[PDB]
Amino acid sequence: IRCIGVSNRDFVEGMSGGTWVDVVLEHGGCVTVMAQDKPTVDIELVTTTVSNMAEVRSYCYEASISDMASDSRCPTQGEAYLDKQSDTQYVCKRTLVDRGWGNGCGLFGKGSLVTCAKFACSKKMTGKSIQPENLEYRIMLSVHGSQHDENRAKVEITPNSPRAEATLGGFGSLGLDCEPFSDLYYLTMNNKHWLVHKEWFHDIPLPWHAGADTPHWNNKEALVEFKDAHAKRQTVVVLGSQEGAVHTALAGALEAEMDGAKGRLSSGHLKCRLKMDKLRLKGVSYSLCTAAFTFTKIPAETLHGTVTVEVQYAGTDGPCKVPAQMAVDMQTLTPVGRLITANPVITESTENSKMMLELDPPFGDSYIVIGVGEKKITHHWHRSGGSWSHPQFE
Amino acid sequence: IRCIGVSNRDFVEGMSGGTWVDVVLEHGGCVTVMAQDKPTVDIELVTTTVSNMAEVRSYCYEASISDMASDSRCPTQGEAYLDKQSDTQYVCKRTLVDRGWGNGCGLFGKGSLVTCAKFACSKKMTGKSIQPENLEYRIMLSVHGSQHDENRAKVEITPNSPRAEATLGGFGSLGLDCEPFSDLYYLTMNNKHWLVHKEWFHDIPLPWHAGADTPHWNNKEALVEFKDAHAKRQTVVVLGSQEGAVHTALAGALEAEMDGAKGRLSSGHLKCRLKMDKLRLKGVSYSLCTAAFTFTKIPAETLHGTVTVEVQYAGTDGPCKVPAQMAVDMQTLTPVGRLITANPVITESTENSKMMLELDPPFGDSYIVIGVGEKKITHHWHRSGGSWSHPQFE
Amino acid sequence: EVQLVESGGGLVQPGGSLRLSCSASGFTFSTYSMHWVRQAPGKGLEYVSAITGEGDSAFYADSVKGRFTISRDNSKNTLYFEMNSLRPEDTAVYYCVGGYSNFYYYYTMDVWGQGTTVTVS
Amino acid sequence: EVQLVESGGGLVQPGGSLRLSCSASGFTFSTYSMHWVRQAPGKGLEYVSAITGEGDSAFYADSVKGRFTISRDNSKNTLYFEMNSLRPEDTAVYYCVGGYSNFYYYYTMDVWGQGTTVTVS
Amino acid sequence: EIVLTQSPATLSLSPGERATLSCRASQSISTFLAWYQHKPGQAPRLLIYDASTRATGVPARFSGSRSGTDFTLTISTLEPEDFAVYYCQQRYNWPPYTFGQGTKVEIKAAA
Amino acid sequence: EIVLTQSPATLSLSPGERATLSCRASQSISTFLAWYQHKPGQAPRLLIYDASTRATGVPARFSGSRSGTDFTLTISTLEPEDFAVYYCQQRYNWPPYTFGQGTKVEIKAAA
Repeated sequence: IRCIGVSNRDFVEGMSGGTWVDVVLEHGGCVTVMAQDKPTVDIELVTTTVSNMAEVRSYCYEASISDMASDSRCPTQGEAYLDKQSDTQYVCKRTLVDRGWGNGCGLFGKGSLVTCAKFACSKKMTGKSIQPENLEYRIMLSVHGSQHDENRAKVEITPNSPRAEATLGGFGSLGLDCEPFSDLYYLTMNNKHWLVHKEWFHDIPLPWHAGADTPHWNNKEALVEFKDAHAKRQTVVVLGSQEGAVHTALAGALEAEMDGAKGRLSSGHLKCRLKMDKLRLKGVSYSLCTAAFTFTKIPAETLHGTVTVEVQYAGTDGPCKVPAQMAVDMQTLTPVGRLITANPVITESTENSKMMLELDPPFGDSYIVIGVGEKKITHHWHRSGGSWSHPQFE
Repeated sequence: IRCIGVSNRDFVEGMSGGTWVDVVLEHGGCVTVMAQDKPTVDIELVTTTVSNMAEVRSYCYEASISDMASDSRCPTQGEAYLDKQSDTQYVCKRTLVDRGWGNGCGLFGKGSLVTCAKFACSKKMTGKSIQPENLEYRIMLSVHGSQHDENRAKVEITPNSPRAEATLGGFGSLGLDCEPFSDLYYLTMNNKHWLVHKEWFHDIPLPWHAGADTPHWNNKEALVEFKDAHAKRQTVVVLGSQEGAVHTALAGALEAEMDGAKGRLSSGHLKCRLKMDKLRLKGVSYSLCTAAFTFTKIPAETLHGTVTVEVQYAGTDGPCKVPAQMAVDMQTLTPVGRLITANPVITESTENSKMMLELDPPFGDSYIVIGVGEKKITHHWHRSGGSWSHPQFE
Repeated sequence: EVQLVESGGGLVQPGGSLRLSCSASGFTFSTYSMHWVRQAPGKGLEYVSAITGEGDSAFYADSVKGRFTISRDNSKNTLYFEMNSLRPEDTAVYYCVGGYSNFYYYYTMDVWGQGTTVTVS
Repeated sequence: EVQLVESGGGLVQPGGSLRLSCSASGFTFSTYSMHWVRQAPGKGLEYVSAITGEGDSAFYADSVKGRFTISRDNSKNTLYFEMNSLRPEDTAVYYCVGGYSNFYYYYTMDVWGQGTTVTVS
Repeated sequence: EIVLTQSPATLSLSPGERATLSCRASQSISTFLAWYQHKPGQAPRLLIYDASTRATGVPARFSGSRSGTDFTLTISTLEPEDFAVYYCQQRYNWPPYTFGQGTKVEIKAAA
Repeated sequence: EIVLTQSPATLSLSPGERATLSCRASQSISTFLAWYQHKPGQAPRLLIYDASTRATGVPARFSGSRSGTDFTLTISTLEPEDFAVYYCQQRYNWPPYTFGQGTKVEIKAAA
């Protein structure tokens, strides 16, 4: 069954005669919803996907230079010029260099000097805008502990369809009213994805290119180092890969995954309202399971203090009510604690069918009691309704 | 001639009858040494090279992972084990994961989990120890303004040979006594070299390998990210290239060059002592240049306020003394200022030979006077001995 | 229908190499852990290798450890088995097994390939 | 003795490619700026290209700009001239010129190669 | 290293008879045990998982049972299509998910 | 763009005679002017640099002179080996280090 093994598991109880139940859905989390005379339901958020995202800005984190050229003038002959100064693909810088008789000038003193290089981007990171209108939440709704699908439903929630109705066979129907970023971008850097704040992403000190789309880079000087060697010559060297520095600057930032055109979100929470009104209990008109039950394995405690029990039923008596409870004294068999797998029913009309049960035992000593009469099975339990009523067989 | 065009140029004056002159030699710098009745000498530090350096430590700045494996145990079954835990090539991490009926365990709760990956270094930076005993300084010594080598000497200074003697032909000999790091390393990262402090280099948060040379890396965890995804699984991803982050962390650090086995230093200074004792003036026994001088181009001011003059001498009269000075009044021709190209002599016995002169003019108005009598050449000069004496020709 | 169609089997020399393929259809490939099971002539079934759905973790039995390599391409919906340094003991019918998994290599229900024969002489 | 031995010349078609080489000996190659000078039949000498000693900066005359590429390998002591999109106007004897330089492309004294003939028909 | 021991090696029976196949685990593996049917020229087919859960399309005559580390597969009434080799497979915790040596269910010869 | 204009186009002289070759720069280039000798089947040979400095092994009969933007190469007494094409080359500031069109110094025909 669902939720039993989950560490991040929530237990929500709906009021008697109530219609709505408030639920908060986390990634890798389960919510077990219980209600008086209603079946216990499991609600889990499977996936959160953002699709059709528009590119807002690209940043160069690894670059390469080529086609280097230089120009210089004599001390009073004005500023140095290169055709590459007008080319957007070229990164250029103007300085002053020592000129004189020894290097082709009639005068001594500082002369203008320009250096140019063709900038090429080797690797880039992209930032995409998250549209709240293109979000897709995939929720799983299950009847907690129904026999082995009819009793489970996969629903898709979107701003276009924030209201969904799930049919759970003989357990009726369940309604979901949910509320599916205003300052977040979707960052992609070499198959690694992140959710970053608009302000931080805008201030990145790397060569950039805004919008869609050879290309033309702005602030190419961020990955290109222009050095002045003792006022004798100007050198140009590319800085190298910044992905590691960007990674460290992304300390504590939210991660993400890919699906080709859709981006899977690994974090966030979804607030919902559950319409319990149409949920119904299965087997209110059934007879009680008369044959013997046997434990297929020893009962085990979950991470939340509850007890999971697997039983095999020897009977062939169609769909019947499973007698299951906990008692502190074996004489009067007064019910203690409660059943999470509320009002359990066997659906199989064939022998030795299996059933999974979940009980919420009281604190201290108690017994797990499955079945009725002499053929009933017991197991002592130590910690730290939902049970079908029946006549006295003892 | 040397030093005239150099911006970082020093002028040092030696006392009359003096033996030693203290000099500090910088990279891309010139020192013009002047002394009474001695030839003017140019001293320049050409190269500083450190050879035969022993490797002290290698740091991985870009890595790659492969051969990923995992192992897990059930809640009470103890710690997870992999053979890769004992392998030095493998980076491993132990954690706790949710275990239960749904994933192969009889009990629910946290179970031990280990994850391993084969670490491979793609790119590395090396740190080498600078031995003071393996330093080599190459110094250039020139006679400042001698005619067009005999009057120049290339000397090599090492801790093995910190004393050197340079022969300058007819200008005698010159002695050099110099003093050729205790907390510095030679860093190499993808053809780029640096001089870094021992303390900083030792604290680098990257996978390392000490000494010579499967290889075996320590602190592989610095480039490998082990993530825990909602206590359900452990992921392993390599961080990527750190060269950019290392580059930025090397803010203000000294740079360097290569020669295959030798490392060129672009910074530092060399303190020396010059033995002026054996230096002699050329042409004290020569006659005066009787023929006419002509300016080959207009005199030019250097970056240090001095004046450079190029003259052509029409005479065929062998080696003679060049009449050159500055005067404020053309009548008495009393010498003002001084000559940097002290006691100039023509060596060529062939006509129209060329000579370069350097004068230190007084402040304000003065005249450059080359030659004697009616055939002498003049040029007016405005700013902001070393002259051969001769009889009156005026 | 859920299917696993394998290939790559053939006759090889001792110390030789071979690559097995296993094409998948009728299900989301990434949600299934993939395994290799072999049967030598006259012997029983032997579990030899496994890979997680994302292909980020691999398992090898001591019998094939070091020589054989398991891999997968989720965009191509195919499972691979690179076999190097083949010994006469490696002669067997090799089956690819798949099962829906949400925890590493664990599965309950499964799907088997038709089987491909590898011969070492 | 200081020498420049060139090669790579030959007969080529219009729009074709050719690569000229110029091997250097008798001097430290990195201390010399290298230049290409050409002479078309019946015409004078034409300065077309230049490269600094370290090979970090290159110059091209408007006549060869875009089509021709100058490069050097200081470990191999050789100068190169990649000529693409050759026109009949490019038919000339090509000379490599070298001169000791301590400032970009400037030189006083020089050394010339024997010359290599490039023909475009 | 978990070892599964199947018994008997060969079970010679007539159609209509009950086939009881055993599998003993070398250590406690809870209920993480599966049963396979293997016919010649065909791949193995999963019959039972979680020691007693019948797989999709597996007929009612096939049943799995367990007592501690001892596992049993019962074929209540053998049909002609049931004569094959049967394997047990352990799926406890982490791989290797080892198999038993197999039990051959063969047609009984006449007297 | 610096332009060098050489004159005359052809100089027809006898051996022993004085050859005066001219080169005018389109703008002031100080003394950054070189002179070359070019014989057939040979590469050009540098004669003079810095307008008046004779290169290594260049004989005394070759001399360079200058008056503003006007440059002169004088071959005081022509020797048989001096009949060739002569070029001037400007080396002012930055490339292109352009050449003049050339002057052919040819042997004079008999009357």
